[PDB]
Amino acid sequence: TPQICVVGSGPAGFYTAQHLLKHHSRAHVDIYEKQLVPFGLVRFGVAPDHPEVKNVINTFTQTARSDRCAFYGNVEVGRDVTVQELQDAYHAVVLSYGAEDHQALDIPGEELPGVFSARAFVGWYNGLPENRELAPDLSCDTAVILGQGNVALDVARILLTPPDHLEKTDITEAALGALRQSRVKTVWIVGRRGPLQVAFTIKELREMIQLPGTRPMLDPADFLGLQDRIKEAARPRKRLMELLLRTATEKPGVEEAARRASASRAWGLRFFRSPQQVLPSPDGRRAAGIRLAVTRLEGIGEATRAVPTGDVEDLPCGLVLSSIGYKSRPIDPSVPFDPKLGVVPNMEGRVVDVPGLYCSGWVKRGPTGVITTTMTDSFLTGQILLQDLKAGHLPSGPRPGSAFIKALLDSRGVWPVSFSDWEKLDAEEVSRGQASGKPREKLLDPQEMLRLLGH
Ligand SMILES: Cc1cc2nc3c(=O)[nH]c(=O)nc-3n(C[C@H](O)[C@H](O)[C@H](O)COP(=O)(O)OP(=O)(O)OC[C@H]3O[C@@H](n4cnc5c(N)ncnc54)[C@H](O)[C@@H]3O)c2cc1C
Ligand SMILES: NC(=O)c1ccc[n+]([C@@H]2O[C@H](COP(=O)([O-])OP(=O)(O)OC[C@@H]3O[C@@H](n4cnc5c(N)ncnc54)[C@H](OP(=O)(O)O)[C@@H]3O)[C@@H](O)[C@H]2O)c1
Repeated sequence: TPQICVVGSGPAGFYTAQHLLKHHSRAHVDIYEKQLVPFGLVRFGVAPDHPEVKNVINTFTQTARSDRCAFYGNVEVGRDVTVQELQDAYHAVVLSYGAEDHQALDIPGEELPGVFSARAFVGWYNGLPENRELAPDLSCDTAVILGQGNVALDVARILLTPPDHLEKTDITEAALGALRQSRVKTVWIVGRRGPLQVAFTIKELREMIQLPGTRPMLDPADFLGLQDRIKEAARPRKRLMELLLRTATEKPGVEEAARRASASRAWGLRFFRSPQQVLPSPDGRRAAGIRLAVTRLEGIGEATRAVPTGDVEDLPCGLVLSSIGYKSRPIDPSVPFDPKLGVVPNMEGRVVDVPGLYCSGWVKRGPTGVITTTMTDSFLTGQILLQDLKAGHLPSGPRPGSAFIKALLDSRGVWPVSFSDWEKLDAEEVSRGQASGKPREKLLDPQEMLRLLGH
């Protein structure tokens, strides 16, 4: 009876567990999670208006309800239980704890009220408890987001969508309340490089172009000579560039020009600009603008980089969101860690020089893939682990699993959240959603959550 543990209950932890249980009929898989609830970025990252993307929770739930899987929420690995205790109790341990650290801008003014990471703002509208008191001031009229990836489009979309259109999503009631009073009417999404280097994808870009009540602001000068350079591009990429290109250059028909003219909100893309400093208001109490360094591109293909021209542009705004990526954080002394790439060093999921220790998801490869990318990568880890298990490369004989761990947690005063405990809060969140017309109304206060979890 192989005993395996998974650290982190996001898509990498759950897909790793699903592979292990599907391909080994006897193994037991225990999933540990620091938050009081499961699912990681599917609950706290994916936007409220992309409920379709969160449907993977139904298959994760079937895995967690199975006889050979168990969930242990409210357990911070590296703090409440160490990795070495886990290594001693299980045949294999898989690190799947994501990339919790936002990359900072590292620029002067970053401390002014009105500056936030995009993930923190997302965590605020998606109910991550640690961001419940973010209280972003939306009394300004313009927001600037740095970074042109899908996370940037999500934050811009939420700031500009007519609030009534978010009423039936699972967005927190607190954030929708704040959005109803927001004075933000313009959002600029700024990149250091040019149109060919954008990182967003077509579904999200189209949602922005078609967002009711808004008009797009693209400068045709940023697109001169584009069709020519995209003739040899991959199909999906070329389609994305053609949609941007049309949006920037085609003159709209009569009805669309009228719709654009009556729009009360607008969004735009700015290129060749890198963040130099956040500018304060006269009294220093808040952000009032962003000073950008003009840039030009050098290099070819993926090797292209932005270099400064010496010119600068000041762009007035009251909210600055940095959407420039993430890094994993070290977790425990027994686990090697590369501060440069912000990943646990590994060879196809086997942690360097640590027999029995593996990794999957963002902590294995870096923070760049979508959920499907995380799923197929976790299956790769699951294959190597099971081959190591079948071949007798892991310790032979028993291994206690949770019987050992719980006896340690019992003594330390840590009471883990089981999946059946989570089911109680889930039912409560869903029922509270019935009155208002939402999928659920998330509980945000950890104390109240613990009560509703039966703790
Ligand atoms: C803002 C945002 C929006 C996104 N939107 C989409 C989208 O629309 N579509 C899409 O396909 N992908 C989206 N993604 C990408 C998707 O979120 C990632 O592909 C996926 O969640 C990465 O999975 P993961 O399991 O590695 O990490 P995560 O999902 O982060 O999960 C890691 C888990 O480990 C837990 N953990 C951390 N530390 C510990 C510890 N010490 N002990 C125990 N547990 C711990 C975390 O709490 C968490 O639950 C988005 C990402 C972000 C940031
Ligand atoms: N629907 C979906 O499929 C979906 C939805 C949401 C999120 N996700 C995913 O989740 C992952 C995380 O996304 P993300 O938006 O944070 O990152 P991302 O997709 O990698 O884009 C972030 C970046 O910010 C820029 N950048 C980095 N440092 C900068 C600096 N100091 N100043 C200015 N710009 C800087 C980089 O652009 P440059 O290198 O040219 O400058 C890069 O584009 C992505 O892989 C995203 O696709 C997917």
